[PDB]
Amino acid sequence: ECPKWDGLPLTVDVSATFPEGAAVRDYYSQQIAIVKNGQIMLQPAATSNGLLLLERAETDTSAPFDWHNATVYFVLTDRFENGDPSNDQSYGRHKDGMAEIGTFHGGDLRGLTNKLDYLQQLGVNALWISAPFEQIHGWVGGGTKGDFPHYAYHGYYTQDWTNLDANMGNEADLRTLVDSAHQRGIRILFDVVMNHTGYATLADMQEYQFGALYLSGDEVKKSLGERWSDWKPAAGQTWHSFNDYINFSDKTGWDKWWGKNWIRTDIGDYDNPGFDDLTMSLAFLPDIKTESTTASGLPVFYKNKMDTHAKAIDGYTPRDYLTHWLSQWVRDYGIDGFRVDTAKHVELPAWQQLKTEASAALREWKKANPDKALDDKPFWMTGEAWGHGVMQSDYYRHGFDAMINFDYQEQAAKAVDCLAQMDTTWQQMAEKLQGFNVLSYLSSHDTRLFREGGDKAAELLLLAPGAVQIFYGDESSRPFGPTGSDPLQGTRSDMNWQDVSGKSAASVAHWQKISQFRARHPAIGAGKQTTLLLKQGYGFVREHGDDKVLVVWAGQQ
Ligand SMILES: [Ca+2]
Ligand SMILES: [Ca+2]
Repeated sequence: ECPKWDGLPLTVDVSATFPEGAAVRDYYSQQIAIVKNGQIMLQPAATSNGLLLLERAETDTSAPFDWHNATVYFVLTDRFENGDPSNDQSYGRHKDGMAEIGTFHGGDLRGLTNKLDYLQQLGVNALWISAPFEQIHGWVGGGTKGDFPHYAYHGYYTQDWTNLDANMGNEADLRTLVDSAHQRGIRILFDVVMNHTGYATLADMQEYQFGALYLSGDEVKKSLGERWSDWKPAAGQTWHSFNDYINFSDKTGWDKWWGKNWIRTDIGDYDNPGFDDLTMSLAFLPDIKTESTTASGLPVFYKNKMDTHAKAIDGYTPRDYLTHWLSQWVRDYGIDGFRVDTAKHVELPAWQQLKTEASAALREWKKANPDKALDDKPFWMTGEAWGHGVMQSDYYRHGFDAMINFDYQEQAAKAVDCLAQMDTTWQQMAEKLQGFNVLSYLSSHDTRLFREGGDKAAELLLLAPGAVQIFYGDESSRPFGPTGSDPLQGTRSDMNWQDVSGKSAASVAHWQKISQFRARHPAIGAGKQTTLLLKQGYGFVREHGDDKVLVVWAGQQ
């Protein structure tokens, strides 16, 4: 079934697609062929995996930006590039000195800035960065076995949506990142959370005077230290054992935290979690009362956090606060979009509200900044709803321009040793997505890293219809990292920069060529597909607007 290949030049019927005598470039090898009998004959480049990325040779620059063609690069900032090591251990955070599974390694906004020319060479149109908001300051026990201290190095444990986390940089650093990204054609997505707050941690309890301990008076100082967060497991204990100093029952102490009006939780005297998706608690993270219709005031512990930018606003609910707070980042910096976490676990009119206010914020920034706005496009919003597929679901009606597509990973794993197998999926996706966008990927921070087939991953991904998501280090086969007893941890390992210019430089160049080809033809991500019948191999035509491409794979070997 799967096509085999001579290893010798390759003859193609371009008779339907390209005029006669016209010049056709193979973007990969750069060879230009003139059509003779409705035919061209090209030898694919050695590093090509049998591909010919046939474009009209008149094309000479990247196509205007379209979300339906977008190449989104998703980075965990702390794990990417350390531009500033003076901010690596903010708020008393330490490294663990034992594998660093869950510590802040130090990646920050200035380093990510440094790396923008690299990213545009990779054909990246959108930069999805992990939430830069101020996280919980300390750590919880990591893995099922208390194997390591787990901090908020990934941005999902937000504590104050109005501040930057000091590990990330300051306001000047964010603005420099966003404006350098825009000057290079790269839009900025923030990763965003409204379902939950971060965990309670020893560092935060000590710093903002909330919660409660079993220890009293001098026992606190005798067992915990001057800095409670600095605790280490004793003999036979694990990193979960610090819980046994914390009294999670105590009403008075735990009411001085977020507040009964803000969250549901087993802790203290708070409304307890529910059993449906909206009101349940994931991984014992407290669920925010997004549906509450009653004015809540600030989180109670903000009384003790003098450096917050949050201000009480008459009649606002928790939802109102979150959507105002999120929107200010857009209004002040011109963020282009949000990727929304745990979207199944918050009611849909809350996301719609978030989208309403974020769009007004982006419009308002672009009007204030006509020199910095690349264009007039509205705010964009994508969402992680677990296991969503290629369907225009209810999410589309409530503010989501595109959902993350979980079904592509397995579809691409099937076609590792035969690009041709993607055809079915590629036909359906090209058809279906004439009416809506999705975001597809190979590697995820909460699934696995796609490392089969080496750099074949490139064409498995970048040829997808719809917007695609390069998980950072896909281009360089970034290894799965230390993980301990949390199976997902190794997916968040350091970018392998040494490999980028050494052992993996060929993989990166392969990715570069295929991704530039995509950036150069909106037909790839948005066109309709006709699959060709050829004498040797697999191939297809994509066509959208006035843009046609022909993509041919020779065969195995
Ligand atoms: Ca740093
Ligand atoms: Ca919820």
